[PDB]
Amino acid sequence: DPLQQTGQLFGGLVRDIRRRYPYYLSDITDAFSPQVLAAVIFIYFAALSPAITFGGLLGEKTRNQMGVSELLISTAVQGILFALLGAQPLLVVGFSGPLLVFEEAFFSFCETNGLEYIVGRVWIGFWLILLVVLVVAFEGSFLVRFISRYTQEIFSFLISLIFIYETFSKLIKIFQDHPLQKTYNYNVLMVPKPQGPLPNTALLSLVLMAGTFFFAMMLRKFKNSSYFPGKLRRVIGDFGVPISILIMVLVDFFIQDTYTQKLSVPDGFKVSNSSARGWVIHPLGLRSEFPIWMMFASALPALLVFILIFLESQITTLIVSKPERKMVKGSGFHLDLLLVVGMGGVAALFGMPWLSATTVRSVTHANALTVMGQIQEVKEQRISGLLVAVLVGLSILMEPILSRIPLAVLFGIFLYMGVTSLSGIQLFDRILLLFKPPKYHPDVPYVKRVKTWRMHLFTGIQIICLAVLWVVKSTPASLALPFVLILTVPLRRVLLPLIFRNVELQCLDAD
Amino acid sequence: LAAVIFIYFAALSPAITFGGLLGEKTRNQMGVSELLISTAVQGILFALLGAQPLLVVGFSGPLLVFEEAFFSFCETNGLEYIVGRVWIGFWLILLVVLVVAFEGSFLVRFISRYTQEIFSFLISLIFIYETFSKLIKIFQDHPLQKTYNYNVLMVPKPQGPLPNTALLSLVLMAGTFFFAMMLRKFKNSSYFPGKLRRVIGDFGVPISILIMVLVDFFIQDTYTQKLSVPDGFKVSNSSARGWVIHPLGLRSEFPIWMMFASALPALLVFILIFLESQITHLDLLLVVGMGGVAALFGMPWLSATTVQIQEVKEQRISGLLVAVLVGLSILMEPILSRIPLAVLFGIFLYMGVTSLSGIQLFDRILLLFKPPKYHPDVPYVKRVKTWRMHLFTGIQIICLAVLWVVKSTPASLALPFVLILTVPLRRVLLPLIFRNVELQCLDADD
Ligand SMILES: CCCCCCCC(=O)OC[C@H](COP(=O)(O)O[C@@H]1[C@H](O)[C@H](O)[C@@H](OP(=O)(O)O)[C@H](OP(=O)(O)O)[C@H]1O)OC(=O)CCCCCCC
Ligand SMILES: *[C@@H]1O[C@H](CO)[C@@H](O)[C@H](O)[C@H]1NC(C)=O
Ligand SMILES: *[C@@H]1O[C@H](CO)[C@@H](O)[C@H](O)[C@H]1NC(C)=O
Repeated sequence: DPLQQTGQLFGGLVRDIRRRYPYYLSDITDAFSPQVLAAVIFIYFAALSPAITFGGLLGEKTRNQMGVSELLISTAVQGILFALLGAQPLLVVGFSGPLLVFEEAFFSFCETNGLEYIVGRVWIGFWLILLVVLVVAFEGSFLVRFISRYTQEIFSFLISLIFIYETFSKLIKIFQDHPLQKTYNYNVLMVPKPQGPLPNTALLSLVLMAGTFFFAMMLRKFKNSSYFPGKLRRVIGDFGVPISILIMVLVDFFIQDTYTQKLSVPDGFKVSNSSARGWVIHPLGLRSEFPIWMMFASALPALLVFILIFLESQITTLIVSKPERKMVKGSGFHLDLLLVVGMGGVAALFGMPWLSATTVRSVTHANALTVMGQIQEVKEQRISGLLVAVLVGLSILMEPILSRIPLAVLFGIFLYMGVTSLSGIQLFDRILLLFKPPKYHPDVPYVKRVKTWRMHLFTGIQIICLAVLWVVKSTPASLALPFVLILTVPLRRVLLPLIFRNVELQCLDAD
Repeated sequence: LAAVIFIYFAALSPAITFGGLLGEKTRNQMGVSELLISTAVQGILFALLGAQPLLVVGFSGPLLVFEEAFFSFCETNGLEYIVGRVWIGFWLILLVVLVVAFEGSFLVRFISRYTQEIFSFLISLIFIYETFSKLIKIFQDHPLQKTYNYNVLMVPKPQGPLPNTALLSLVLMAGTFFFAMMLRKFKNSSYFPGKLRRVIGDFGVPISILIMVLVDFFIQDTYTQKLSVPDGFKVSNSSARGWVIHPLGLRSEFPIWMMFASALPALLVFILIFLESQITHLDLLLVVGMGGVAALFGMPWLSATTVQIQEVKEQRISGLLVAVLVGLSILMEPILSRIPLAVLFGIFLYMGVTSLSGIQLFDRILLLFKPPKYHPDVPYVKRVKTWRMHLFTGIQIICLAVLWVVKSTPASLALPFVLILTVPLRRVLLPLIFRNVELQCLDADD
C-alpha cells in the first residue's frame, strides 16, 4: 500500500522511488503518440495563461518585487525538475489563488512591520525545507489516507466551480471595462492599455469565448461520436482543443480593426523590478539587516504555506490517481510533496515563487492523456509535463506567436476545462440526480442500497459544506479555507455516522 | 385551453418570423400585419367551414421563397408586385374551380417520398442560407471598424455603421438558436417532472424568444433591428398599398401581357401548395380559394402547412379561438416592436435545422461519412449495398444542387416546376439505374 507507516525513517520516499523509477524507460517511450502532443499543446496554454495572469497580479500587489518573469522562470524550472524526478509526472505545478492571497498578506504584514518582504520569503522557504525534511522523515503524508471521497470530491467540486465562476468574472470584467454605449470616445490612448470604453471589444470577446467553448465541446463529441474513420476521428478529436484555438485565433486575426486583449509575455529574462532586487537574495538582507526574531518567527507563515501546499497537492494527487482512472504505473505521495516544497523553498532562496500542484490543471492534463475504449488506459509519461515546462520557460522568446492569441479564446478553453473537470465526481452526479426523478436514477450501488431521500440528505449536507467553504473563501479569512476543509474529515468520521447507517455511508462514500 | 395556448403560440412565432422576413424582402409591401390578419381570417374560415380543423393554415417557407422570386421578377420587369399577385390569385381561383370538375386522386399518389424529401431538405437549406445571408448583410451594413460616425441619423434606417449592432445581432441570433435547441433537448431529457419538462419543452420557441427579447431590452444603448408592426390594424406601408389592391394597377396600369401570363405563376403556386399539403382534397380547394381571394386584399396565400362529433366541434372552436387570437395579436404592437429581428432569425435557423431530423435524405447524407460498421439496422442499409445507397444519395444531392442553381439564377420562379421534375426521374429514369428491390427499400411510403 502506498499509504503505510514503515518503521524505517524516510520509508515512504525510498518505497516511492523503488515503485516508480523502474518505469523510467517506459515513461520516456510511451510519449510517442499524437495524443501526447495534443495534450502538450493544450496544457501549455492551460498553464501559461494562469501563470501570466498570476504574475501580473503579483506584480501589482507587491511593489513589482515578484512579477511575470519570476513566476514564469519558477514554473518552467520546477516543472522540468518535477517531470524528470516526480513520482506522479501527470501533475503540473503552478501558482494558485491561495498562494497569491498569502503573498499579498505577507507583503502587507512585512510593510506594516518594516521588514524586507523578499528576505522574509527566503526565510519562509528555509523553514519550509526544514519542515518537509522533518515530515517526510517521519512519513507524515500517511495522514492523507484519512482524506476520503467525501473531502476529495468536496474540494474538487469547489475548485472547479471557482474556476468556472472566475472565468465568467473575467468576461464580466472585460464587459465593464468596455461597456456597450451609444458613443465611444475615438482615438483612445492604448499605450499602457485601453484607457477608455472601446467598440465591439466586449461583444467580440464574448463571441470568441463562446465559439472556442462550442468548438471544443463539439470536437469532444466527435471524438466520442461514430462519424468518420476511427483513426482519423480520434486523431482529430485528440487535437480538438488545439483545433478550436487555431480556428478562433484565425477568426480574430482576420478581424483587423476590433481590439481583443492578447496574451502578453515579459520582454526578456530579467527580474521584473531590477532596482528592488537581484536574481539571488542574500538571506541576511538586501538593504537592511533582517531581525533575528523574524528569522525565528517565520515558522508560523511557513507552516501555513506548508499546510496550503500539502492539502492542495496531496488532494490533487489523490483525485488524479484514483483506481477508476486506470493508473497502473502508480503514484507517489511522499516524493511528490518533498520535490514540490523543497523546490519552492529553493526558489524562495532565489527570489522566485513557490508553487503547488494545481487541481484543474492536473486533472485536465490527466484527462487529455486518457484513452477511452470506460477508460481503457492513460498514457502516463514524463515527456508531456517536461515539454509543457520547457514551452512555459521559452514563452518569453515566443512573443510573436503569443501576441496573436486572444484572451477570450483562452477564457473559452478555461470554461471547457472547468466543465470537463466535473465529470468524474460522484458529488456532481448526485447533485444532478437532485433534479431527476427517482425513476431515472442510474444503476449505482449508492442509488439502490440508499433510499432517494437519504442520499438527497447526504447531498444536501455536502452542498451545505460547499456553501460554507465558498463563504469562507469570499471572506477576508480566505487563508483559513484549507483548515475548514480539514474539518470535513471529522464530519465523515464523527458526526455523519450519528445520522447515517454504516451501509449507507459505505455505499455513498467508497474508494 | 392548454391546447389552444400551445397552438396559438406555435402559430404566432412562425407568423411573426415569416412576416419580418417578407417585410424585409418585399420592402414592407407584404409585412407582419398582412400575415397576421390573413392567418386570422383564413383560420376562422377553415375552422368554421374546413373539413379538417386539425390542418392549420399558415405561411410556409416554400411560399416565402416563391414570393421572393416573384418580387424579384416584378422588379426586373418593372411591374407592380401586389397587382401581379392578385392576378395570380385570379388564375388560382379559376384553377380551383377547374379542380372541382376534374378529379385529382391519382395526382396525390404520383408524388413519392423522393420529391417530398428533396423538397423538405431544400426548404431547410433555404432557411439556413437565409439566416446566414441576413447575418452577412448585417455585418456588411455595420462593419467592424475602429471609428464610427456618432451623429448618424436612424430615422429611415441607420444611415451609417453603428458600434456594436452587428456583434449584438450575431449574439442574439446564436443565443436564440442555442436556447431553442437546448429546450428541445430538455423536452426528451430525464430531468424535472415529466409533465413540467414536457410543458417547458413544448414552449421552447416562445421561451427562447422571451429570454433573448429581454436580453435585448435590458441593453439600452446598442441598436438592433426590430420587427416593424403598424400600431393599429392598418397596412404595412401607407405609401405602398391599401386594404383593397385595385386590379389594373395602383400607380401604373397593369400590363395586359401579365394579365394573360399570370397563369404560369399561378400554376407554380398551386404546385407548391399541393406538394406542401401532400407531405403533411376539399381542404386544399378551400385553402387555394381563400388564398386567391386574399391576394386581392394584399394578403398572402397560406398553405395547410401543418396537419365523435363533439370532439370535432371542440376542434372547430379551438381553431376558431386560435385564429381570433392571432388576429388580435396586432393589437399587441408594443411587445412585438420590442422583439428584435436577430431573435426571429435565430428561431428561423432553429426551425431550419430541426426540420432536417425527420427527413431520410439527411440521414443518408450523414451515413455517407459514417463507416459501414455504424450504419443503422434500417432496411435500406441491410438490403441495399452501401455503394448503391450512396449512389442514391449522390443523385438526390445532384437534384438538390440543380434546384439550388435554379433558385440562384434569375429563372427562380421555375423552382416548383423543376421540383415536380423529380417525379419523372423517380418513376422513369431511376429504375434503369436501380433494381425494383433497391428502389423500394431506399424510398418507400413508410
Ligand atoms: C487518411 C484519412 C482517412 C480518411 C479517409 C476515408 C477512408 C474511407 O473512406 O473509408 C473509411 C470509411 C469506412 O471505413 P471501413 O469500412 O474501411 O471500416 C474501417 C475498418 O474496417 C476498421 O476495421 C473499422 O474498425 P472495426 O474493426 O470495424 O471495429 C474502422 O471503424 P472504427 O471502429 O475504427 O471506428 C473503420 O475505419 O469510409 C467512410 O465512410 C469515411 C468517409 C470519410 C469521407 C470524408 C471526406 C471529407
Ligand atoms: C521597484 O520597487 C521600488 C521599491 O522602492 C519602487 O520604486 C517600485 O515599486 C519599483 N520601481 C519600478 C518598477 O521602476
Ligand atoms: C414603404 O413602402 C413604400 C412603397 O413604395 C416604399 O417605397 C418604402 O421604401 C417603404 N418603406 C419601408 C420603411 O419599408
